[PDB]
Amino acid sequence: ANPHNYDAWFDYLRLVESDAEAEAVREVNVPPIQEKRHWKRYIYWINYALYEELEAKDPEQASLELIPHKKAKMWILYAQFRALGTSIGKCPK
Amino acid sequence: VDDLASVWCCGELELRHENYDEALRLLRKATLPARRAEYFDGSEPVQNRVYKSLKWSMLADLEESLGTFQSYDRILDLRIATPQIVINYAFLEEHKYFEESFKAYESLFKWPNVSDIWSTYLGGRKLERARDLFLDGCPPKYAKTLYLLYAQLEEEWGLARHAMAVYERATRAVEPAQQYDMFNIYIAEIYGVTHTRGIYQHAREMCLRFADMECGEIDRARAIYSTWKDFEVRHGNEDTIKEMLRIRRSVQATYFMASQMLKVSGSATGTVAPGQSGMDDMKLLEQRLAAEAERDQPLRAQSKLFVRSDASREELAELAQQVNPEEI
Amino acid sequence: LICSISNEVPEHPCVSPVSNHVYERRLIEKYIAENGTDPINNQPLSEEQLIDIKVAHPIRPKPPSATSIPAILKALQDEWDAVMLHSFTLRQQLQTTRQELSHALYQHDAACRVIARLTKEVTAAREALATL
Amino acid sequence: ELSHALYQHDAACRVIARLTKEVTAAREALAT
Amino acid sequence: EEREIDDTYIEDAADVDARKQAIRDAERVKEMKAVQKDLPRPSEVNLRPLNVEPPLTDLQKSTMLHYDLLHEPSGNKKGKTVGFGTNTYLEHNPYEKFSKEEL
Repeated sequence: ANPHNYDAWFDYLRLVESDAEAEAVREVNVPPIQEKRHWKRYIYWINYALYEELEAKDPEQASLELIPHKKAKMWILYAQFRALGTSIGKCPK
Repeated sequence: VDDLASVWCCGELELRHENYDEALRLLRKATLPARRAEYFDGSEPVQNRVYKSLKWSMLADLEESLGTFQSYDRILDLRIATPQIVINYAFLEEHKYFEESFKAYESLFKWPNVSDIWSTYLGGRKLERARDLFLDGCPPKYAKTLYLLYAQLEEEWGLARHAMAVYERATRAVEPAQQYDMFNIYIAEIYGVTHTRGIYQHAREMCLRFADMECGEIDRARAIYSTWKDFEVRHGNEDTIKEMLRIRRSVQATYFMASQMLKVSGSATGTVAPGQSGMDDMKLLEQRLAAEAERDQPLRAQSKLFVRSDASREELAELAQQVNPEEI
Repeated sequence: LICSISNEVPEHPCVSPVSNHVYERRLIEKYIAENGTDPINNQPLSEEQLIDIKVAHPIRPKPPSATSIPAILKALQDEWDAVMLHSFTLRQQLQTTRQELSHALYQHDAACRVIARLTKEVTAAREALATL
Repeated sequence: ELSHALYQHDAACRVIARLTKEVTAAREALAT
Repeated sequence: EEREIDDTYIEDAADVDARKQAIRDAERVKEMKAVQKDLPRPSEVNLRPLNVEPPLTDLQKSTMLHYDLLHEPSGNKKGKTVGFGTNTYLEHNPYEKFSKEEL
């Protein structure tokens, strides 16, 4: 409650708190904590949240969520030839 | 020494009276249970050998009066003893009036009551309840009496009176048999429903659920919803209500358990929401395994869905091998 | 027996003539001097409107007992009005028993025609098979 | 008298079960 | 490794068997409310279906001897479903006969 109670102000502050409470949830509603974590990361830095949210997504349906977050020409070419490809397109583009 | 002297007791009366004065002296040392208890058993024994001598019940009443003068549950064992020989004497009720004079004066005598009520049966109900004014085995036994007389509902009442006493520990020991029996009797919903409600404060959930399914069903499912074995059950009953819930159940299940979530997911997407289920199969396979690799390989092989996603899958599982090996 | 304002046993009962209720004179008098009203209904009432409790006049009464003719007549209403409900308990329960008997005798009359045909068919199958 | 009909109602549908068996035993013997 | 689950399942299975016996004991006896009479059964015969229900009444009640206790739920359900198939106009003929018996 104290971890979630830590206010989300701005983008990086809320994303920093997302790292805290997610680790707290992990170590100790598993789906709803992941969903509230998904909205915190998506509702943030927007450039750095592509590598932060997705890095704990494989650990955390999967194909659709990765394509929306990753969304470039070379990435589509790499896909046609599934989590590693979205990671390649997130860091580069 | 009084016993060896008793063995030595031709003036046995002299040794006995000397044992009495010895009681007068030893009493000072006692400032009591086994001392007073043996003192009473021996005094009454002296009146018992006196009884054999026709020398005795009155003096026995005198020594028992000394036991009254003693200054306690063991003393109640003494009262139980004077009452014991007093009933063995041939005046059963007369002694019971005395132990009753003591308790009315107010517990040790109750063990003698269990010694007495056990055969007093061969009406007895109030005789038994007198114990309740002052022992779960005794309780179940008595309820079994009324059951033998088939008072039925009266018997259930007894289990009401027991459980108000012993609290969530002994009460369970009563309550498991009480449930199995009362459900066996009437087999009206609201009364038994309430009875489980009172009851609830693990197996109880199972009896209760067993009741609900065959006398509202969803309500029961809510109750099971309200540990691995317990998860396994619910899933079974939900499957009994039809297939769709069971895939749903696992999602609840996730929060060795991964083997079970895999067990449900296997026929889930395997028979196939289905995309969310397959991606869930990936999320679970990645959740924590060579047989699982055979599973994903089977899912890939099933397509008449791509070597790339498959190699990526083995790559991810290899990454899991990396995170696993990295662990200390 | 009681005063409705205080709840005591009033030692000087005076009954009002707007809201019929027995008040204690000393209590109700102060209620009127506060404001000219009856405490219960809040209707206007003065001290002269209030009237002490009195012996009727010249006809002598006797206390309310079981002998008294009017108390005995209201008793016989209780007897019959209770016995009239006793008849409903047996009229309503008769309409369930005869309704269950009607459906029971119909299921008996619908079934016994099938017992008569099976006693025919099982004996006819024994008459047919044994001859062959 | 309604309760006497309920015993005969349930006693009759036990007697039909034995009569159906005697018909079932007959249909097997006719086939042979 | 089951523990207190076989005891719970045995209590659940023993609970199921009691639910089958009480319901299939008797329709009239289980719902709501006779002296033993072998002479009344002898006088009533002096026709076969009447004697069958008489022995059925003497068996359930247990100058009265008991014996019959082997005559199960599935055969009665198919017997009830078959007789229901054989059985506005039917509602009026039952209401008219009920008024005749009432008179």
